Amino acid sequence: AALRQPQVAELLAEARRAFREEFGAEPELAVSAPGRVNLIGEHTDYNQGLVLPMALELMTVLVGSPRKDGLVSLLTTSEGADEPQRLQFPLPTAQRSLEPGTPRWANYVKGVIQYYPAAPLPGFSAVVVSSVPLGGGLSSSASLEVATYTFLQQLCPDSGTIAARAQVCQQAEHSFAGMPCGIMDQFISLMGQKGHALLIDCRSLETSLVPLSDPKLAVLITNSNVRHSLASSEYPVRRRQCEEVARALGAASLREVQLEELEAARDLVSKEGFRRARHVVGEIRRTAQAAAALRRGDYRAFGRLMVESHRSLRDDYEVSCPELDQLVEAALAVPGVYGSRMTGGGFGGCTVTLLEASAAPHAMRHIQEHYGGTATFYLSQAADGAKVLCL
Amino acid sequence: AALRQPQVAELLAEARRAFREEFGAEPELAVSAPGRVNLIGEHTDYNQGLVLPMALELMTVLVGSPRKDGLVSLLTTSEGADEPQRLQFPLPTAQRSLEPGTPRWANYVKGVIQYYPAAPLPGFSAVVVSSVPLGGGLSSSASLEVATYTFLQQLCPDSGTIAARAQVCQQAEHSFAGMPCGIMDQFISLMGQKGHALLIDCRSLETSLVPLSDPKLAVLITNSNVRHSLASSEYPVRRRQCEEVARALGAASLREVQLEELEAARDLVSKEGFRRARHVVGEIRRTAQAAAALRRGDYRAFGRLMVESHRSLRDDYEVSCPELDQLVEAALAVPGVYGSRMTGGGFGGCTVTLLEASAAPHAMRHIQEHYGGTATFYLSQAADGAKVLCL
Ligand SMILES: O=C1CCCC2=C1[C@H](c1[nH]ncc1Cl)N=C(Nc1nc3ccccc3o1)N2
Ligand SMILES: O=C1CCCC2=C1[C@H](c1[nH]ncc1Cl)N=C(Nc1nc3ccccc3o1)N2
Ligand SMILES: OC[C@H]1O[C@H](O)[C@H](O)[C@@H](O)[C@H]1O
Ligand SMILES: OC[C@H]1O[C@H](O)[C@H](O)[C@@H](O)[C@H]1O
Ligand code: NA
Ligand code: NA
Repeated sequence: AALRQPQVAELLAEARRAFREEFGAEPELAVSAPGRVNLIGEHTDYNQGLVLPMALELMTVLVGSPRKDGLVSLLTTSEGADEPQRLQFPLPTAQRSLEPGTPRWANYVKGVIQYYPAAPLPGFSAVVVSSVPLGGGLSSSASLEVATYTFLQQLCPDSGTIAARAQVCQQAEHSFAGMPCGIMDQFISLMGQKGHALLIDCRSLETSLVPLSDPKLAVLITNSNVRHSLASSEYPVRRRQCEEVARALGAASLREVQLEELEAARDLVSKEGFRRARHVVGEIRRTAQAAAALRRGDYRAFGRLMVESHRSLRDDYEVSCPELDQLVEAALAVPGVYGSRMTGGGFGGCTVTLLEASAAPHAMRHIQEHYGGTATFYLSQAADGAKVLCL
Repeated sequence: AALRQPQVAELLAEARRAFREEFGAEPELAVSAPGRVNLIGEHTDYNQGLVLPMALELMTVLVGSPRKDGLVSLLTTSEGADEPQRLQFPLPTAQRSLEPGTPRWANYVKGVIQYYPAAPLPGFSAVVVSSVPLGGGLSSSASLEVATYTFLQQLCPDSGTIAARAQVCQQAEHSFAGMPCGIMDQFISLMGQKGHALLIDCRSLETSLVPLSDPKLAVLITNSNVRHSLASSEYPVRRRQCEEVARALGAASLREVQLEELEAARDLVSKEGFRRARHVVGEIRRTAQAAAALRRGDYRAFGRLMVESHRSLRDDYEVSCPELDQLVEAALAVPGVYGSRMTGGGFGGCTVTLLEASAAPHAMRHIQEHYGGTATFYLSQAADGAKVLCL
């Protein structure tokens, strides 16, 4: 049995109740921003690569009102979130910028306020609710950053592009959460359309909408319900390793390298740098091919490319873990499954599986029964991006 | 020189004021939908071809409220909307549907009601305001259709994708305006983003958002302020010729016919038929080449393709007119202009001109001086598509 995904009207109702209770009046404003699953194109976004994510119906909802006093007052019901559930801080000023602190969850909101490009931004009271499982690799943090950005636009309209908004949320993640992410998770939370995955070119920031609206195809998300500590620590190590191979080959990024130059340059780089760069160069090519394949309705070829994405992440990039590998092999053993692999950063989180709609009940019975741990499952249709909810 | 383009805040305040006066109270709901200019890819959309439009900062805004009485009550403030500018009608039933009638402007709204796919749709009171010049060839009608659709979604949510919404609006234009249009104008009004052109594959309905992020480059729109009576009568005639020469070549559409194949099948079709298909088949190739030139940043190559497109429309497709031709030749004579061409259906309306921002003032003086009639100008940037506006 797959996990009932609370609809937007439900998260919003919980967010109003906690707000009405907390601040003594109805919130004036509200927004939603989703999480995301990457179908293929892992560890390519900070390498100016290609990724193929879709937005989920798992989302973050902000409700709030402007204040007159220049303070920010937050409450989150998110029961994963670190204590306290409440936090207040002053707006940043010419005299004093905000700094990351405790609790961790509020760093995502502080960062987006700090880099919000439009002025004058008023103080606000807000409640944050989320159905995105925290640390589960479905971009909880990007959903919060983008929900915050969308809210701030209701207080104080911005004048730039949708990429610029993604880059603000990215800057918040870099400076306030110490996590040097690529643009994928912010971009998909912002640009997602119902019935479509997004081919994102992280060099040009061109995006292509790729239909998934075929009723006999299902995308299954399996949460391992594990997050090894490597998760936080090893991400910035892989990024600097890639940047060092590009610099050693005289390339602005690995986007500009192909496997043949890399083969030929292999004595300019560590054995390990070589293997990371070979994952990225291949995964860029796989994502381009997967996108054409999906557009063609060729799921088996999409499925092959997903499994080769997994192997490359497990062996060359080394960002899988026993739990993800076990979930992937288990899913591949099931008839009707085109392919399976880890999605997001790795070291835990979720696999994504493409399978026959009709094969999905058997798939969950098998994977759960064939998992050492306790899996969770989401049956996911491609959702819209961030939007305003008119209260 | 350039006509001022009201911002959404100012259109809302005008619409609220008209709504308060007309219906006795503040409206509850608001939406906006933009007009468009086609950069290249003219008369290809109904040939399952490629188009490269951008949304404009010219837009239509509906404000309104649900009713209990199953009546629709409309008022428009739009400059040359035909009389009456206010009317009331009951919602359609399965028993009886709406029909196109007087006035012409309300036909766009009636059509979208009739074909709106979700139920139950309540009655409503709405005011319609627009900065898109009625019949100026910037898709005033698509902006009204998409604004109406977006407004009905606030009364009664739909559950299809964005593409289906464009098709409902297309069907309203076919049945209620008698205009057998392609998908371009509805698609761009829905899916436009600030700082992006939209590459639409009208065969697959795949779309790519292509960034316009060179502030040295500008797009000048020149309204001829002329509409010949050919524009009504002659559009369905060109569409019919395209269909005949496709059947006559045993192809599903002219999208399936390569230029070199067409050029060697001169004897299968009428000389006229042949010239129509040569425009269409060539324009599909020019559109792909123009996208690649945008992505490369080659605005000189983009400009030359714009001029080939104009010549093709003028001589092969015969949908230009003396005023458009004078305005194009006038623009190309100005230093800093990469290219110029008629945009939209033809037989009047606007040219689009790609130029150095710094040259726009000289262009507007040279073009007006060298134009037999009275030119209007817009310097529009790529705008956002259809939105909800929270009152
Ligand atoms: O500490 C880390 C490192 C890994 C990434 C990470 C956090 C962290 C977190 N995980 N569990 C408890 C907490 Cl606090 N918050 C989020 N996302 C997050 N999305 C949220 C949405 C609403 C409210 C709180 C949220 O936190 N994401
Ligand atoms: O009669 C034709 C044939 C060509 C297409 C065409 C019309 C026609 C129109 N042109 N001039 C006066 C009027 Cl009434 N209305 C619109 N668009 C239109 N967009 C509108 C937006 C808001 C209000 C009225 C509108 O009408 N478009
Ligand atoms: O593809 C791996 C993925 O990992 C994390 O989720 C980052 O937030 C993204 O930017 C991306 O790098
Ligand atoms: O490209 C010419 C253009 O003409 C009209 O404006 C139609 O609305 C569009 O569908 C398209 O066919
Ligand atoms: Na188990
Ligand atoms: Na003149």
